[PDB]
Amino acid sequence: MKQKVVSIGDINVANDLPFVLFGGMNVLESRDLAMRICEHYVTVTQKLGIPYVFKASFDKANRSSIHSYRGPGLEEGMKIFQELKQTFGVKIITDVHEPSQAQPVADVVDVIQLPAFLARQTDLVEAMAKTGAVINVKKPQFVSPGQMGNIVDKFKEGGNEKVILCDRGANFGYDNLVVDMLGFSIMKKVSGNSPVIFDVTHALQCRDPFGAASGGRRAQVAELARAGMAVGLAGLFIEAHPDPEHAKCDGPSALPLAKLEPFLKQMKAIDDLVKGFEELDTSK
Ligand SMILES: O=P(O)(O)CN(CC(O)O)C[C@@H](O)[C@@H](O)[C@H](O)[C@H](O)COP(=O)(O)O
Repeated sequence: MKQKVVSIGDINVANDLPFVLFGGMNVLESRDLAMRICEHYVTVTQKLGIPYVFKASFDKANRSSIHSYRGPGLEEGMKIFQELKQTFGVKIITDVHEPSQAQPVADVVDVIQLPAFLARQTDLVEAMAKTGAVINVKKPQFVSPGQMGNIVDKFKEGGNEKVILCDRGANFGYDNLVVDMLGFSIMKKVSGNSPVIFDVTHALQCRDPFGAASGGRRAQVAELARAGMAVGLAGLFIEAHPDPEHAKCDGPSALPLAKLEPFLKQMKAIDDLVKGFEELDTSK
């Protein structure tokens, strides 16, 4: 069949419609810190005719505590969207954490998210259901692709239907992740041909590192982000920062802000012909 299409503005994501770019950075460090990041992405998109949605997060939840750089916080967090927002009128995306706030957030932003850890959590699947917006599903590293119909079905069961599926790799042995480029279709099928998007950033982090033959970071984001692209996805997901990030030079992994352009050009040419190629198959 053809692929379902959740429409994010003049941007329409679809497994046959060009790899939409879902850029951003990690923890929302500073109202203007971001600009460097918005502005610099914004450009490259249009220069290369890649669509753009901006990824941004406002809270802690994950890692260091009691406050340990807990993120801008809701109240003053949402404010900062509205600036990058109109400054270039942009489609943004924020992960929520606990139900209540599944309405505030769902205002200044375009593509709300449901963090891996509360994936199969129901009451947030609902608290967003009581919204009807564009949701992004963070596919847990412990779930078989085949289990994505049990996050989607129920979303629709929540009234909300406008769903998206994001893959962050899956775990492989203690502390390490991997991706099976063969898990993208399986997710397509089990999930009403919903768009399938690759979080190239979180994904390979524990991947680059498999201690011994690694033990000091190092990066290969495009190298892996081209695999996604040559299988045929809806689009990518990446986070950047000048010198890597404050929340990615220690958190997970990231991408050099101004190295970003020829990355996409790799991802545009590669995608280019793949989204071209007239549908084939080898089950006969
Ligand atoms: O399983 P998840 O992706 O929800 C959590 N992990 C998976 C991993 O590779 O350890 C991903 C990120 O959320 C985590 O790396 C980040 O470092 C954390 O959220 C924030 O870090 P920081 O800004 O320095 O306070």
